[PDB]
Amino acid sequence: PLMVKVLDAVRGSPAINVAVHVFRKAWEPFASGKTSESGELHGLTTEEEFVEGIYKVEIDTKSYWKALGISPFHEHAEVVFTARYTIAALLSPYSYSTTAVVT
Amino acid sequence: PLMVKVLDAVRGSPAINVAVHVFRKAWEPFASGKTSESGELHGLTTEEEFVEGIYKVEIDTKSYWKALGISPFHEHAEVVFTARYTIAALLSPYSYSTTAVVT
Amino acid sequence: PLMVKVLDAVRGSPAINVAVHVFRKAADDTWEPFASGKTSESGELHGLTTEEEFVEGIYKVEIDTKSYWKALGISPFHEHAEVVFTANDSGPRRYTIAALLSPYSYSTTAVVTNP
Amino acid sequence: PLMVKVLDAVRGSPAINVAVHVFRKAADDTWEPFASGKTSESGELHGLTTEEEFVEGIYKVEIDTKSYWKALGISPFHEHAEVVFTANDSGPRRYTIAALLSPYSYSTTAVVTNP
Ligand SMILES: O=C(O)c1ccccc1Nc1ccccc1
Ligand SMILES: O=C(O)c1ccccc1Nc1ccccc1
Ligand SMILES: [Ca+2]
Ligand SMILES: [Ca+2]
Ligand SMILES: [Ca+2]
Ligand SMILES: [Ca+2]
Repeated sequence: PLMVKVLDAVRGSPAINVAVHVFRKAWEPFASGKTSESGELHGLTTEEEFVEGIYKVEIDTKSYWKALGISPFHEHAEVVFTARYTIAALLSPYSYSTTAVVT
Repeated sequence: PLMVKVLDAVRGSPAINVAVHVFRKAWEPFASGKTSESGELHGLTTEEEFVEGIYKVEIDTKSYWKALGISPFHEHAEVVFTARYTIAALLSPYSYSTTAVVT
Repeated sequence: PLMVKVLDAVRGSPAINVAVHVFRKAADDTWEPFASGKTSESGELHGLTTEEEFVEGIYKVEIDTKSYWKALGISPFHEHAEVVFTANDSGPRRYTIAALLSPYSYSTTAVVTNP
Repeated sequence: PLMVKVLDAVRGSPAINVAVHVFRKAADDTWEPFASGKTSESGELHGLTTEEEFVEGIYKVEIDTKSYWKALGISPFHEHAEVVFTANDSGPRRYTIAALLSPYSYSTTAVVTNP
């Protein structure tokens, strides 16, 4: 029901091994994981657990850029939303964009 | 070797049935098709045909928004690039962003 | 030292009268209110802070996208933006935070200048 | 009537001294040169055209991202942006075309005002 994908706009590649945390407004931690070699993170939650509510997806972009040797602006990339969801984040050192696609 | 994906940032959905044309700088038409129900367009070209060069991917966003009843700003969304490539476009009535991911 | 600019990708306009709240991370890792305001007719919010108030730390800029969309009769997926960054760590800088809004997406960038 | 603004998402700065070419679609469906210039220290390009020269039609704004990246020692995937739109069809408007640049991506939006 929820998938996160992270792309790197500087190197033109998936953003691999990026930590992603999901919170639900009571911020109860709700789910988390690290992106795969495809930049995707599957298996966050289950239908039973993902109820309507306000969620935040916080992507640890700072650790990502720091491991590449690039100084980043933001602490994170994110989307706070009211609730299949795909959340995608496109990363640059001084910018991000985040979208949701609900199918 | 080349895939195009188109997303709609207003309705939060894949952009379905969108015409996509690819050109190669001699603009020789090179490939084209329409996005599927997933917003994706597979099968554009072949390894043998997709040689290094300058390519333009032009997405007919105007026809897309007009069929939805929304007045759009642009004639198209696009990326002109020097050359697996995935080109993704995120559409709004007055904006687009386009990225490439090369894996 | 801190300017916020907000654009509307649905209407092709500045995002006018959008509420913007800035917070600073406190010692106890809570967010303490720092400064707030509304965008002007040009989409810009000037005068949030001063050089004397703008210390180093972790700042959060929250843009109230929900109210903006709702008031325009648009469905926001987006509750609010939360733009979070370390400021002034290596000395005073000027920051412009820009945000481009759509109902299911936003883009944000920073312009950092050394004054 | 036509302004272009360009930002750099790699460096967190305006994109300065970027070449911008504007073309207008001719009757034979070729692109005819219309106006061109370079961005300033603020990333802005003012003075492209005048109200008397800016007629209705299909315009293409090409931003030379390749040269900008190369000169900064960055690999551009991006050869150039091609931002294409119908202007002035229902009467004269003022347009701001903004572009946010990264090596493998760009975002663009329009601000349209009725003067
Ligand atoms: O959504 C995807 O599957 C995707 C695949 C390749 C490149 C970008 C992608 N997403 C997207 C593109 C532009 C802005 C924000 C997100
Ligand atoms: O339009 C501006 O004046 C502006 C100023 C500073 C930073 C970004 C800007 N616009 C913009 C923001 C995100 C995506 C595309 C365009
Ligand atoms: Ca409900
Ligand atoms: Ca070669
Ligand atoms: Ca310090
Ligand atoms: Ca007309």
